[PDB]
Amino acid sequence: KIPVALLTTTGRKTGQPRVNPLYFLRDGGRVIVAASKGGAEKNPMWYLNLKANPKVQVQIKKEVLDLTARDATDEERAEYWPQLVTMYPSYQDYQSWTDRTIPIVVCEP
Ligand SMILES: C[C@H](OP(=O)(O)OC[C@@H](O)[C@@H](O)[C@@H](O)Cn1c2nc(=O)[nH]c(=O)c-2cc2ccc(O)cc21)C(=O)N[C@@H](CCC(=O)N[C@@H](CCC(=O)O)C(=O)O)C(=O)O
Repeated sequence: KIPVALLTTTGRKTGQPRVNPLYFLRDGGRVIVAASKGGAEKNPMWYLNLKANPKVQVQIKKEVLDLTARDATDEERAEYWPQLVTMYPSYQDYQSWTDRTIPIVVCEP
């Protein structure tokens, strides 16, 4: 239905690789994900991990991409958020129900 990307982050405490499935957009070499965690009030751990260890790896089907993750800028959110919402409308609910602003993470070559 919606394909997932596998995001590997380095544990910001343990240093161990952690892998999580996420929905994604691809734009010009970038992989974009949202740290929505089903509308939970706290950011997911993988987001905390990539804040401490920006080098991540993303696997989409066969491709294994070595990327550097960062938060979307305001202008990027305005471009990507509607695309994410179009793809998976629940994102908009999750954003409504959560106090924190749901991070949009841009992973770049
Ligand atoms: C529960 C925790 O996961 P998390 O990193 O908080 O991520 C929560 C969710 O985002 C994650 O489960 C997503 O995969 C859920 N999820 C999506 N989550 C999203 O946020 N966005 C999505 O688009 C998304 C899509 C999706 C599709 C299918 C599916 O099955 C799940 C999907 C986890 O895996 N904990 C591990 C590892 C935790 C970890 O990374 N530890 C760090 C320390 C972290 C710290 O305490 O600071 C370390 O090793 O050093 C553990 O405790 O054993």
